[PDB]
Amino acid sequence: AGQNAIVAIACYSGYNQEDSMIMNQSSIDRGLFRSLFFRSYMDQEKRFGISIVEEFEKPTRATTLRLKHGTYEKLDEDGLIAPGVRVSGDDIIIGKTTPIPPYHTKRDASTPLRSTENGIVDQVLLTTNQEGLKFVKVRMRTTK
Amino acid sequence: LMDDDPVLFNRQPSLHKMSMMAHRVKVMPYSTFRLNLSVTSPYNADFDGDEMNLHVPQSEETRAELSQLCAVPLQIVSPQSNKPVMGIVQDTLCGVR
Amino acid sequence: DDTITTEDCWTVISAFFEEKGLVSQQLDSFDEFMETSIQDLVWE
Amino acid sequence: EPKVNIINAQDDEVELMLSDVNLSLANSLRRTMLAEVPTLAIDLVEIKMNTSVLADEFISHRLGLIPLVSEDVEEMKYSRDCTCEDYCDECSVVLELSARHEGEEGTTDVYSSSLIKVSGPGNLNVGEPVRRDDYDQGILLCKLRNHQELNIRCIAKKGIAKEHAKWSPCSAIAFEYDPHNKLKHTDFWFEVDAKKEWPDSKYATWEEPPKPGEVFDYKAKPNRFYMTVETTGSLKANQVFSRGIKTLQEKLANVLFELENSR
Amino acid sequence: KVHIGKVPIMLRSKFCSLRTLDEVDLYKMKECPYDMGGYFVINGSEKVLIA
Amino acid sequence: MIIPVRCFSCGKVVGDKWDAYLRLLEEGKQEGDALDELKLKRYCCRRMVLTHVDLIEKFLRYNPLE
Amino acid sequence: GVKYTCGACAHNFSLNKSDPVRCKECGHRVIYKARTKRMIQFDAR
Amino acid sequence: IHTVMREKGPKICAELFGNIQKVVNYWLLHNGFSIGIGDAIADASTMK
Amino acid sequence: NLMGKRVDFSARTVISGDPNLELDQVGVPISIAKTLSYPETVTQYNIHR
RNA sequence: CAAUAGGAGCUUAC
Ligand SMILES: [Mg+2]
Ligand SMILES: [Zn+2]
Ligand SMILES: [Zn+2]
Ligand SMILES: [Zn+2]
Repeated sequence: AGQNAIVAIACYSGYNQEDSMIMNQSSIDRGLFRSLFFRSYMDQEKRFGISIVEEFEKPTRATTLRLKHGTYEKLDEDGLIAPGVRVSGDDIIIGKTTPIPPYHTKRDASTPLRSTENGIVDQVLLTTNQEGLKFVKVRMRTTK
Repeated sequence: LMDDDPVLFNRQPSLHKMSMMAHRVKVMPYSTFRLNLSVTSPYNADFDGDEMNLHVPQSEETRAELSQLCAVPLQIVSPQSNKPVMGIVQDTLCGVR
Repeated sequence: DDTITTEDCWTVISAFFEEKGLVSQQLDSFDEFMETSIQDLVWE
Repeated sequence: EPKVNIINAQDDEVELMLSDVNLSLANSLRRTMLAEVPTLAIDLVEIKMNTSVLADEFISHRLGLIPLVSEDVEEMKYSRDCTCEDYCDECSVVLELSARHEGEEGTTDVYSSSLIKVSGPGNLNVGEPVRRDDYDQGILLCKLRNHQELNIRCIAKKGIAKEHAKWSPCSAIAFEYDPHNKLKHTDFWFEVDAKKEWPDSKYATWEEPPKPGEVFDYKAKPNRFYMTVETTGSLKANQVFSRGIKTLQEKLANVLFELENSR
Repeated sequence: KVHIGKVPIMLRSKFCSLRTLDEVDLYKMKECPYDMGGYFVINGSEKVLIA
Repeated sequence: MIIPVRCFSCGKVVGDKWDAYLRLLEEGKQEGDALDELKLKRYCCRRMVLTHVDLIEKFLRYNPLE
Repeated sequence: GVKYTCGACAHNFSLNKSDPVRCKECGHRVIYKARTKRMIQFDAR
Repeated sequence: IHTVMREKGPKICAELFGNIQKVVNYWLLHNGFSIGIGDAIADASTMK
Repeated sequence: NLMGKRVDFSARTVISGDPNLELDQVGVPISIAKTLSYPETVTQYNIHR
């Protein structure tokens, strides 16, 4: 969980004072202390009744309301983004709709990406939960 | 936010009036805040993880208040012990010796 | 017979860790629980 | 007045003594060879199918760090000064890598020799990944198991080491002068005696040690510089040295041009 | 045999299904051989009991 | 994970030497002598090869999911 | 429709949003989507 | 610092910090200053 | 909520040292400099800017 | 043109 860096102890330029520390940009460029980051988002469908359930689906503007301010143009027809796609902040990675109880009768419950993070989708998993409703896990990847 | 705007700059805990002082802005890349090294003593700060807060005055009265009462040059001498609180530190002292 | 050196001590310690590992207290507690504690709680 | 005395000269490294030049000149030459001599390196990677255990940007970083033959890179243009859209044939070199493991035992290693040059501004001798010998296997890139595949289209471009270390033609430029401290430019830390506790420079026998009767000289400047350039095979040592000199010359000519054409 | 409930299992214990299965089948079951166990899995989340 | 192409500190290419280093280690030669023959003379380059841990062997053991 | 893959038996297939989530060859319970078809660029830095 | 603050005002005293910092930092950059394991070692007679 | 409260127009990040800044200068990241703002009344001395 | 609450736990700098 570390790397053997070559360290000098010197008052070189004054940028390492009070527990600061100068690092070689070239060594960073060659891969020193470089790390991968994986974030996984989760979501599933709930059952609010008999025939009232949620659905993974790309929410069209006409039948849906209160759509997030991110872009939906990355979801496939199943409401899921595909692995291998570049994703920015505020982008939707799991589209989901919750029906409106008693056209234009649906609200969205989509999961956007965190407003700070960039990265690349790595592994979009799809299964069913304890109660047999559809279950999705999406692992993102990035490099820091 | 632009160069030379007065902003109130602050580290917790704010034990005395010189823990929160008004600084002039200089815009830079590389997402950390930059401080001249002689003001790290009144803040009791160092550069091993610390974070500090920045408050932007939203009117001219508060700009003038910051620049004429809270500015860093005005707090060099403290009333706590009628002596300076900012000095030469930590490599400039060794080098000047 | 000769004097036990530091390396002999590290050989002994390697034997200790080969047997027990680093989380043996958790595992042994839970094995004791499932072997005896549940039945004893049912028969309390 | 400047003089060069080569002490060792092979393809990858040259060891030479530089003399009758100012220290600023020698240090500027060292810096130029480390940072501003253009080379060729993969600057854009395109993944088609990567089912290996390694991640995409991991492999991209490794491919960018692969030395490529750059002998003719100076007759080439920077991709920011070409009228062309998405890479053309004259300001970029396109490489292909295709690898695949078939079978259910063993591991197939993917080496840099497997990179294949497809296009490039012929007949310029640029682009090929550098091999040490005829039988060299190159750099390790990835490893593959059953049914795992790697399909990559790399683009190579011209750049310098200021932007990123992968364009550096040099590894380490050893550099020293005045082995006997006649100029007193250093001041030796010691416990008992500074002469016993400090190892001799490898060029100590190249200069006369100071005599005990000698007094300090305040006219002497540094005049002889011993430096050992090493390369990564992308350029040859004489090529690195000569193009560092030429790059410095053209930087000074640029300054002169701006000065004269500022009147 | 009345079913009275489900007890969570400590991984790598005598009642875990990974206790057997020497390294090859551990690899086939997607389990890291360095993983030492000692924790529980509740709703897919690893939980450790602090003494 | 896998042997780095360059030395972090100076930039010498060490990515083509890991297999040779392992072959040198099989016939009994100790690490310093193997690093000497591969002509790694600076201790930065030497610690590049001497401290590498090859984890790709462990990562490759989990069956490809495609 | 869109290509999926088993997690246990590595079978490739494609489901069309109305059959349940299952593998043909084995019948396993967990599936992963397939990699996209678009082309992805990296900076090699 | 106290003298310059009292005689010249806060602005000149503030600029004094910068002047001294810059001069001394340049000199130390081209002089150098380090510390090593040998700086904590006393000779044999002092150890006795 | 009365003796102390959360306020708009504030920022926070790690601090670093800079020997080349003046005593009353603070270096502000570009992203924060663009996220935070100051309202400047338009007048006949600053309209071009 | 609209992004819940309450708790517990682990941490950061003094
Ligand atoms: Mg601190
Ligand atoms: Zn072009
Ligand atoms: Zn090295
Ligand atoms: Zn299957």
